[PDB]
Amino acid sequence: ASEAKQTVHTGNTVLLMIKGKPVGRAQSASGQREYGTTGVYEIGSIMPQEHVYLRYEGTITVERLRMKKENFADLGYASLGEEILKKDIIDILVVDNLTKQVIISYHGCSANNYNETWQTNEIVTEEIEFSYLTASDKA
Amino acid sequence: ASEAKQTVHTGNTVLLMIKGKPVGRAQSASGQREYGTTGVYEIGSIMPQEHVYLRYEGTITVERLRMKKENFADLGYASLGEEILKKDIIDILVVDNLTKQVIISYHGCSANNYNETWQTNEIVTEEIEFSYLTASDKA
Amino acid sequence: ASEAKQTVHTGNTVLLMIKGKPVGRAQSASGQREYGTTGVYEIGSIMPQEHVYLRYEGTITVERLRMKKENFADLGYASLGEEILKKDIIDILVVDNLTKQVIISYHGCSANNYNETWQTNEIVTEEIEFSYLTASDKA
Amino acid sequence: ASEAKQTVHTGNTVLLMIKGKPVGRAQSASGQREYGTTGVYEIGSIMPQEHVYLRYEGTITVERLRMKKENFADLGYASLGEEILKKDIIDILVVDNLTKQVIISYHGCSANNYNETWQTNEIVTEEIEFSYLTASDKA
Amino acid sequence: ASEAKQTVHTGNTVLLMIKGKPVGRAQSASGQREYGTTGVYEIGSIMPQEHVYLRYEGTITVERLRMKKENFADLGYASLGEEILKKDIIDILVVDNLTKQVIISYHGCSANNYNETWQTNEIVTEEIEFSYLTASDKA
Amino acid sequence: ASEAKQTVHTGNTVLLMIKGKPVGRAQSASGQREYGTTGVYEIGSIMPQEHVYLRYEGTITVERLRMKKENFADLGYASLGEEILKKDIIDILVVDNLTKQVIISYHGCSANNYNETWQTNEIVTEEIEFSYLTASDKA
Amino acid sequence: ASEAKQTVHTGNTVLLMIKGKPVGRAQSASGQREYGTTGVYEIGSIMPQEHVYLRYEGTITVERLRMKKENFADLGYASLGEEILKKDIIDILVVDNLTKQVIISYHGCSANNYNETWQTNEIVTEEIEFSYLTASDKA
Amino acid sequence: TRPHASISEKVFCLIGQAEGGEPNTVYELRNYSQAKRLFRSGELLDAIELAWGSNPNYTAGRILAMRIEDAKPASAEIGGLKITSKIYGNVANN
Amino acid sequence: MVAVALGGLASGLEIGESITFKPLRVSSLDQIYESIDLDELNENGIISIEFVRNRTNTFFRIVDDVTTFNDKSDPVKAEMAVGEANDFLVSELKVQLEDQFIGTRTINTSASIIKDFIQSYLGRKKRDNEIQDFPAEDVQVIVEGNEARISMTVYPIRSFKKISVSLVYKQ
Repeated sequence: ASEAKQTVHTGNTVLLMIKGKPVGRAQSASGQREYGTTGVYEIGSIMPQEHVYLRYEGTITVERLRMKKENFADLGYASLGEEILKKDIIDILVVDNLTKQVIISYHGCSANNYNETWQTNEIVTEEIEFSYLTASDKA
Repeated sequence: ASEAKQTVHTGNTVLLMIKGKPVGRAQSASGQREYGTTGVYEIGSIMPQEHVYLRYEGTITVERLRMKKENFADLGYASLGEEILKKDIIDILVVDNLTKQVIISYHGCSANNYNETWQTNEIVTEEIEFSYLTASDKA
Repeated sequence: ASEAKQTVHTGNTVLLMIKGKPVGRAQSASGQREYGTTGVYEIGSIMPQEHVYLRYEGTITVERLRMKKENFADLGYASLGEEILKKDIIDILVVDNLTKQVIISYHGCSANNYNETWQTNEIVTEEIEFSYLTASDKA
Repeated sequence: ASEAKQTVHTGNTVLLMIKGKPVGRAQSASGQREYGTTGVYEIGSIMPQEHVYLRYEGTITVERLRMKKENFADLGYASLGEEILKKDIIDILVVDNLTKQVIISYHGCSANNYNETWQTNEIVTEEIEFSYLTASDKA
Repeated sequence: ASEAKQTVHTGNTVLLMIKGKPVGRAQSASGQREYGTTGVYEIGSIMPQEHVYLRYEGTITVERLRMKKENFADLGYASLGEEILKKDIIDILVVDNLTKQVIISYHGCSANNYNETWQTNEIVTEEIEFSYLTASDKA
Repeated sequence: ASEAKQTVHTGNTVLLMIKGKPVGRAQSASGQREYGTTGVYEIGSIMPQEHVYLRYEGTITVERLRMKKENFADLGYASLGEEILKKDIIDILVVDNLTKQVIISYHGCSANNYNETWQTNEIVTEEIEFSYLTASDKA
Repeated sequence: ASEAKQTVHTGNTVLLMIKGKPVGRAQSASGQREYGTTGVYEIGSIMPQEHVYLRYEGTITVERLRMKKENFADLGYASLGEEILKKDIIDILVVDNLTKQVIISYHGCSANNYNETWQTNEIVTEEIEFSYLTASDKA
Repeated sequence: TRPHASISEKVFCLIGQAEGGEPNTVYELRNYSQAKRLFRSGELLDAIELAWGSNPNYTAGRILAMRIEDAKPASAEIGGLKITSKIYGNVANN
Repeated sequence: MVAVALGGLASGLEIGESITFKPLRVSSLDQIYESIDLDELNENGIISIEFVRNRTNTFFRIVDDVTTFNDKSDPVKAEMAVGEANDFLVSELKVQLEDQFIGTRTINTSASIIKDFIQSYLGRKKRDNEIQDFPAEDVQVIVEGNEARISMTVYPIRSFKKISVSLVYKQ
């Protein structure tokens, strides 16, 4: 029940941090990976003999409500036009809210798309999908 | 709660402006972008070494209820038939309603499609999807 | 509120007319267009330099309840079998109900498909999708 | 106090007439309508800009005690089984008892349901709910 | 006790006025509103961070006994059939009986439904539910 | 309202007939067509110059509940296995129930697929999709 | 029996205060909360393993008789039309009448709806339902 | 041709030896075109543009400035007129 | 006849839309006047036309809609479009007041009701964008006998007229 004693992580007890700054009013954070698992077959056997990991591919999508100040365009993590060419590699962390302990880290994220939506009588929302080099967890 | 003090943008407090004129009774404005993020691989390493931004692509979709006067065909921003060949590049802005301050701007939009729908016992609706050169935000 | 003073078009106050005859008990009329907007790129620049309108393509779909008399097959606008080869180009108009004023016109429609549905305890419905040369609005 | 001088209509001084015949021993007559009032909103404004009347819908319910003769099934206005397919559109009037002056008229009623109830030591009752095209009042 | 000195409004001391005319023998007037209060949440916090007013919606219901003359259909404020299309926006006021001072005003009401009931040995009653643009109070 | 006077066809008043026999307890009958409308373009003009009807293609789907006797397999219109090779071309008609008057006819249908479904606590259903040479209507 | 010695709170001995001002002639004050208690299940066990508090939601409803002066619209806590956009967050307290000691406090209430009712020969009543950030009690 | 086209909350103060404009009066500044119009020369003109040119990203808001000098305007009495310069300082003699 | 053409153009514009900078479609103008001369004419309230040869095109545009009335302090008198909007708005308000109140139903149509009717009318006109804004709280009505004396404020649509650019070359 209590935060210290619950056995399952929840969105309430997890912070999303970027460049050492917590992302305020993020809504979701989905992590996708693919190892390129290819099976090896032969003539003379129906089954796959073994599976080989050919290539690593990773994606993270962050959804966020458009903050008045400090949205991704103003805060400088997303960018528009040729400004992409000047934005260095960025690292995003997922941290426990209680102990500020890293749950996972996405080493070196870089954007794929930056999506925005204004709509009648609804909160403005934003979405970025990053590709990243590698993920890892420590401690 | 109040307009000046809320920390999140909403459709209530944002105006959609085109050619210096506010678009009356627009319903939604979706912004889509793609940086063409390609990963670089090698022989001798599973992971991507780096990501390169190959090409910039942008889209904006504006949905609007068919105004009696001054719809996009009559107002002169959309066009029908060969009239497309004569409509110059147009710029659309998204502005704060309160301070008339630019939130983002879509430099040089140009139409992809112009969609209309009449239906029984329902309000007539319109949709335009523009391609645009670049987006940016100032101040 | 009143018909003369409402600022938005609605299905109640719009007539659908074909060959000078109003289409009785039509249910919807969707207009689709594509300008073939292609962007121009280069070596030496990420962004699109300009957008060119390559080709114009248009479609209109009309949905209608199967009238006892004067359905599209009997009324002579749709056709079945080899009769397509003998049906000349037809023009469809969308007109204001009040002033009989043209809202838009679809110059020279020609059919793509003619779809019908009978179903248990439901009204019979019909659908035609036309290709057309050009659209325009006047007055 | 007197019938000629009272300022409010009452069930005592109103007759319910169908097809020119007064309905004997009717108990209630409820009239329901809906104009489909939809409000129009925008991005950039909290309030509704205007209300549009999308569709007209009407209902009348008549409750009646089961007359020995000339109930709705015998009198021929209600019907059972396939007989519905042969009952033409019927018009019901609400008339002043004194001057035989039309209060309102329900042009072209048609039945939705025909409900009956027998119960121990109670009067048998009947109920019909009609849909109708339009209502109006004259003189 | 006296009208001038009682601290609470009552139905005895309040008039209901429409188009400058007092509504005779009205029985009730209910005002309903909704601000569309939506709460803003995040990952990393259980509570709502703030509440935003998305959309304004208002309703007023007026119940009235069917006057012999000058009921809503005859008096011209309600309407039947296609006559709705021709009834302009109407304003209703709630006024103090003593000083003829506006308590509240419902700017620009428009009808949703018009309900009637005849019943045995009972007074005929009427009910209209209006949507309205905005409400306000002055002086 | 009545069958003779309603202006719209319905599933209640339409029979589905095959080989002169009415299909008992059919549920739906969908007719699909395509004229292969191709547009003609040029160098020197954005718009399509004309549309040509290249090829006629037609489909009809009939859905039916599995009759105990006289289902399509037993009745001999559908077939299983090599029996397809021996089933001659079949003609299906859609007829008015009242006057036994042909609404449309599908000259020479031939099956594409024969689909069946048994399910827990549900009625068994069948579906056939025919290709046909041509459709037409008479009288 | 006496106020100082009774062991149970009552409406007689509790004041309702808003912005430091006691609300005169309030009738009821209902407090509603929901912790979003979700149970955690598994494959391999029928029972819930634990319950997690996902989201906090709170509501307070205040019912009040329409004061002649200083009703919620005039007193400035409720508001009508666009005035909602300008009313800052408000705090409501529930206090002991005797010692002026806070029983509970509703930090930062904001309105959901503002309801009014005029009725024949009855006292006028008002109702507001607020959402609020958090509640707490001290001393 | 009268209608035509032609071609931070932390407010910051500066005070010192400006060499232009009337002294002993506070001026509220927004752009250095306004500064050159009034503060022709001296350390204040450098200080204003330094405050607004202080950092590539950050800048000072509206600036409050006063010339602290005992300057007075050049003037002449000739003909039937007394002639006074609007400029304050030694330069007014020119 | 140039004034004829200007009247034909102005009658074709939207109500309240200015002839300012609109094309005239005159062929050639027997023009003496340059920029300072145009200033002298326009400051005197005399409408002037300027020939403009664009980079690749020619057109004649009229600089302003200033009326012959000299004093610029009141744009209702000095400017024609403001006056036109004032005339149409006033006529509509007159008619609506006639229908609502000079039907003479009762003297009991107290001042607060008239204030409410005014505020609803100005709210509608703001919704139509026929007026920029009005004070919601600063309308007052005094009624005595059969007479009501009314005072109100309205903010007219504020037009935007002048720009100056200081282009600087560097590097």
